[PDB]
Amino acid sequence: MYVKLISSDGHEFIVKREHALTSGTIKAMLSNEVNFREIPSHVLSKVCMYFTYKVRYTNSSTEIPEFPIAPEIALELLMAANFLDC
Amino acid sequence: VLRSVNSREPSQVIFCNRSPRVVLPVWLNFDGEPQPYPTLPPGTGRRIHSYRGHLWLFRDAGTHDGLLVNQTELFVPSLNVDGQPIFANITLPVYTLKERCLQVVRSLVKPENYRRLDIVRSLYEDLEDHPNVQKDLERLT
Amino acid sequence: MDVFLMIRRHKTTIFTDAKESSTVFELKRIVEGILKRPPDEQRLYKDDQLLDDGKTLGECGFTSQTARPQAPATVGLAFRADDTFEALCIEPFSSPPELPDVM
Ligand SMILES: CC(=O)N[C@H](C(=O)N1C[C@H](O)C[C@H]1C(=O)NCc1ccc(-c2scnc2C)cc1)C(C)(C)C
Repeated sequence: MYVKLISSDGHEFIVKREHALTSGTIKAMLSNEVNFREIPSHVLSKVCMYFTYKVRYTNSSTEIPEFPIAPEIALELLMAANFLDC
Repeated sequence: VLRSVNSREPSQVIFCNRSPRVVLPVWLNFDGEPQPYPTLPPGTGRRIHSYRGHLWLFRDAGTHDGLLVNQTELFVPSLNVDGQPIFANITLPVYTLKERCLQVVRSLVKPENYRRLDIVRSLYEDLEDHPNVQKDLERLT
Repeated sequence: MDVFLMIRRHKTTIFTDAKESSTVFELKRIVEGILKRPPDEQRLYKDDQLLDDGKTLGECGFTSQTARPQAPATVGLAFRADDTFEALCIEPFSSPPELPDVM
């Protein structure tokens, strides 16, 4: 079961519904495509990788790697994270 | 309230840093004051002498970001069974994406310039609200 | 062993995982479930290389330590419009702006 997250520049990211629901804001926008007028693809792609990361490593015994964020996207990703509450 | 108990009962412990951070161990003394101890580089360990009922937490030595120890915030040495030391596995938490973003921005922008950033006041306040051992100690209490 | 992937065509990107032991054709079934196009109307690629249905993802170089949750590996996808397959086309993501002076 999947949902579609669409960036400001029209990139369509298709992710597991349960991964998207990680975000309280997306849960709200779904209550199954969501458009993000302010989030470009180079940020939303990273947001999607975070879902996968969080779901994979939450309450896991195996050692946890650092979630990587390039300096050039950090400010925009901060803003999206704040909006999406995660 | 949160303080080590003065048990005087030895307990040997392995601090094992399974994080990519430089680790600052912090012992909470008998008055509840945080006492810093020597740091651990990434992937290193130290066999150390502590005591039963003592309280420890662990931070990024550079930024004071919170780390986990055996999957929780506080580590209390227990009785050594059959002479074996207690293992204290220090790891990264799964940070929220917001907290991770704040870490990276904090690492790139001097505090003098957080206000120069083009973001909502509340994000400026989140940046300025640095990970803080005192706040955490109050919270934990 | 789980591998974490982005299956990408034009401006479509599918985040999913699969087993290292699973096949290229089985990944086409996954895409079929999501985009409603049968395996015979799909080509999957690793960079410019056309992947063969019978091969495992691991054989095609998608391994658990390179196709990671926080940095998934990319699989290209091309559709057959009727008689012949379009060329492989993946729209790049947008460019981040210049770092502000204070960064
Ligand atoms: C009886 C008692 O409670 N003693 C205390 C004590 O010995 N403590 C408090 C903690 O339980 C740890 C222990 C102590 O200070 N052990 C010596 C020690 C020295 C270095 C280190 C570390 S931490 C990272 N690297 C090293 C070498 C750990 C322990 C003091 C002397 C501080 C009042």
